Amino acid sequence: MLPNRMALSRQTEDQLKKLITPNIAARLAFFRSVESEFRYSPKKLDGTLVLDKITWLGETLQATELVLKMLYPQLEQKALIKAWAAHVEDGIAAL
Amino acid sequence: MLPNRMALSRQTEDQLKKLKKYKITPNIAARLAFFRSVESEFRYSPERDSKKLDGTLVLDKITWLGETLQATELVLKMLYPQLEQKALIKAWAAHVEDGIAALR
Amino acid sequence: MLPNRMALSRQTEDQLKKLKKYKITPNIAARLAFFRSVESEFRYSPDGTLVLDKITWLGETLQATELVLKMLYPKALIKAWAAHVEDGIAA
Amino acid sequence: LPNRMALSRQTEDQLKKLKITPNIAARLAFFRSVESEFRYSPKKLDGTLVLDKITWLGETLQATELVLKMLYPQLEQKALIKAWAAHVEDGIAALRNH
Repeated sequence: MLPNRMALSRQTEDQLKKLITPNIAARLAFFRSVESEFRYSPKKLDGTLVLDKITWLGETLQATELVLKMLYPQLEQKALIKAWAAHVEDGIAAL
Repeated sequence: MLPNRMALSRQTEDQLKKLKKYKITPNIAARLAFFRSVESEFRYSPERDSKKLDGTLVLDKITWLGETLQATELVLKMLYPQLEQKALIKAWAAHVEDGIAALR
Repeated sequence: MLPNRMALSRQTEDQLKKLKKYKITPNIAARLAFFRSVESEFRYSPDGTLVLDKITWLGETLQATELVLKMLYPKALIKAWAAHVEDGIAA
Repeated sequence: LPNRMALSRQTEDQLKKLKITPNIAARLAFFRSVESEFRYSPKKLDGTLVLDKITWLGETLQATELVLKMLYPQLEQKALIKAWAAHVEDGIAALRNH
């Protein structure tokens, strides 16, 4: 499970600036990054855009949490937000 | 998005108890049946497949599905994006019924 | 299970080509549109210039696209992919 | 992603100890394993039963290759058979021991 409300890093939103609504972009960048070889490695998510989990992910909610469960069965919820945001960051970088 | 406590129908939970070997327990039989039905061509029809879930065995979502939980809820979502929780258990129950039929 | 070479319709391709920014290539747009549609509630019910390899269209989304289509529609699959690309590019 | 594949002689012996049909059992065991915490780590596939990829996986084919790609995006087919076989082996072990 991911938290109810979440934000990305200030760099991730800066990368988005360089690159549509941000939440949709966060969905497409997430899946782009996951399908690559990039994986989360243990960070302060100080973005201005804080949104509801439902608002961020939409219908990709189930898929996102499932993939996070698959790729990182070790991580408990606390660092899942970290992994999600790292994939969005890597994903936007790929696009 | 599936409800926390859930049951199958009297017929289905009986069929589930009958699958004994490949040894086999009801909740596990249900997981094997759900996956087996999903990997078939069978798809739930809300009009002609929906039953009343009047089974004796009511359990937690976690208890029923175990490790298959996230994947079960994703499949039920992808195949049936129209249905809310109410008819979602019915969609799950239909695959369990179809699958257990297929497994014996 | 999808054919190695595939093309969309003239209209869908036109809509894809219009989606240029937020530096976008049509096939990338097709990956975005398929997923925007699939993530929605839209389901398929039964002459583009760009005929491309399955790998060119889908890339990393290849196996994901085919599993999704397999789950939703257990060929005429190309018509389903094109219809989802059609639905997604509009939104 | 090879067209033909086999398990190890050992894994086939485990299938025998589990007791319904080998290929479906392999699919159930695989997905049971892959939803757990077990992950493949580099075994020689000397099984008597060599079958088509289609025969083994059936409709689970696309899901199997998707999960394998996701969990091991570095590997080419050669070690992908090994990853699949490890997940099937682990799966049977999990099903045998609840």
